[PDB]
Amino acid sequence: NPAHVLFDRFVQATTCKGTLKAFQELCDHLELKPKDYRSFYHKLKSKLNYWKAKALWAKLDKRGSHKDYKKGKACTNTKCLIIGAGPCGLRTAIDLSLLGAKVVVIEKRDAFSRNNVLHLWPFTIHDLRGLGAKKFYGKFCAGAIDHISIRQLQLILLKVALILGIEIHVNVEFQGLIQPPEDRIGWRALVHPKTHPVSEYEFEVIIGGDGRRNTLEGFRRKEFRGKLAIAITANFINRNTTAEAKVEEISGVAFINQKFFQELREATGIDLENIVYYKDDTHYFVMTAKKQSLLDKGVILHDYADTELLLSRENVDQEALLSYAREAADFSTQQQLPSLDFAINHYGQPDVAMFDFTCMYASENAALVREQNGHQLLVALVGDSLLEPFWPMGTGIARGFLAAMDSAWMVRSWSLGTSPLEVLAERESIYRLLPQTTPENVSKNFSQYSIDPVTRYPNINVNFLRPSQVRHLYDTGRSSKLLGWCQRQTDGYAGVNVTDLTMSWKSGLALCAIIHRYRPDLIDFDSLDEQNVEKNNQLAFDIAEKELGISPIMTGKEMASVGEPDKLSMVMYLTQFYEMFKDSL
Ligand SMILES: Cc1cc2nc3c(=O)[nH]c(=O)nc-3n(C[C@H](O)[C@H](O)[C@H](O)COP(=O)(O)OP(=O)(O)OC[C@H]3O[C@@H](n4cnc5c(N)ncnc54)[C@H](O)[C@@H]3O)c2cc1C
Repeated sequence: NPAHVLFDRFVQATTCKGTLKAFQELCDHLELKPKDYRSFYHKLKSKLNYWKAKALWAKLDKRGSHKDYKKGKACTNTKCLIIGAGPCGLRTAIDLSLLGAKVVVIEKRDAFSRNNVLHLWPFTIHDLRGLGAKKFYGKFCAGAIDHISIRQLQLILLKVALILGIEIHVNVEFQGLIQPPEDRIGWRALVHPKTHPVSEYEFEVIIGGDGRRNTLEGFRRKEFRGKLAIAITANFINRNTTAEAKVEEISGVAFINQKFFQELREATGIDLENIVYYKDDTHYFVMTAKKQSLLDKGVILHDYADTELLLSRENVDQEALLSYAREAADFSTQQQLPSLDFAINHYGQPDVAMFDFTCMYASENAALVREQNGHQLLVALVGDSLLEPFWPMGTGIARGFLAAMDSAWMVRSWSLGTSPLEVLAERESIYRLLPQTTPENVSKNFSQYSIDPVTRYPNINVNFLRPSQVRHLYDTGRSSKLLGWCQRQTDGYAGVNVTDLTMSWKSGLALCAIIHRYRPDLIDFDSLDEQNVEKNNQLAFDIAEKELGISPIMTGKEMASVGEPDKLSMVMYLTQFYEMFKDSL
């Protein structure tokens, strides 16, 4: 069965682009429209009768049947935008999908490239298994493995997300919010490129899952400055031989082995406070190295006053850095690994990297609400943008996923009509615990974990803060859409300037430009003479009729002499181009 082959190719895809393409090919073959999100998942599992697929349906159905989701109707009418397809953005997206919301994720990259390896708490392993992780990554947490690379976690969550009808757009950089206009269009996003279909999306919830670079306004950062702290990560090719399998992991609770560090410093000049080894798709090491040792070995060329000069690509000898990392890895595993060949990163270089942990950040607040021109927008942070992890402690995914579930619960309460201040008060009451969570003070009964915070935080007081304590987090300060669409799509075209839906169309160049924007094979826009008003109009009209099936409302000569085109007719005509092409860039 060809649909089975397409499903297999989707499941087995090894890149973000390859996953998106296999999924689109599966949907086309099955004649399914993911953008009709309220029915997509049910139609897909009805149409695809494949034993492999049915195994996955049972897991997702079981997850979605929890009473917290209200059978998928708690958020049926809520539109959410997620910034970032990292693990925490995608995990949030997935729970928002199970509540019935429409969800769109925009991601500025188009590849999952990070090889570094993430520690997983037991509850997260159980969460991921329950989402079908093993059907996308057969080796997932095999035996006593409790880690996974960043990019493999991204691939699993991407696949789950696509199955549920979540929309994922790569090569889209979020730049800002666009307030609603006056007098009905809601909140929108400024994205690059602004011609992207997602510029049409109006949403009531936006989630910042874009790590440190996140620049949603209204989230003041708390700074935690400590002693100079430098971490080095490294990945080596893992050929899964028997020699390689025998080498024992180094857990990262193991450093509390200080004699080893003294021996290592005296034998090699490498002075570490901690080193971690995970045996995963790569042999992954992370270590924290003292500044003086890195100068002594030539990794850092000059000792600058403070760090961002100290750790600049100009002040760091890459070959010495590679040597230092390999040497530390080899000694820490006692030269039992046959070979230490660097895996190759995004840029085609050996995969070593250095990071500054001297200052870490966390948002004062997880959420806020914006209201303008009658439209309310729930804004919240999740993941590294909310609370930065110190990798050796293994809290990144655990607290990202707690906050993902907390955010889902917040959006559930929003959609059910809870007043904004009570939504915020509850969210902030939950958020106050996040930097105290450990595998032992968080709930133990994984089989009953749900987005309901009571299932995850024993004895939580969700009314710790009063609504009056979060007043400062509520901030009060012609199809116009069609017009805005034509403006963005025609921007940059010589001779065109769309300021209305009548006068700006008499020359014919604007519509020729709309056609060229989406079907450059049908028209040479550059060859056109702006003075040939009748010829250019009629060319646009004929192409649209013959190639696009849009019936003309007038002739070129009628347009060339009209004075002002009827606007009801202009709008009926232009809207057909809008509907044909708006989702289609
Ligand atoms: C280079 C690097 C190495 C790391 N190494 C380790 C490690 O060894 N061990 C460890 O435990 N943790 C490590 N981490 C942290 C770990 O990746 C995160 O804790 C984890 O992935 C969860 O973070 P997140 O999903 O919130 O954000 P991230 O994983 O940072 O994902 C953010 C996503 O948002 C996208 N994005 C950013 N800005 C925009 C925008 N304007 N528009 C659209 N998309 C945008 C980014 O491309 C990215 O895909 C590393 C992080 C980085 C950046």
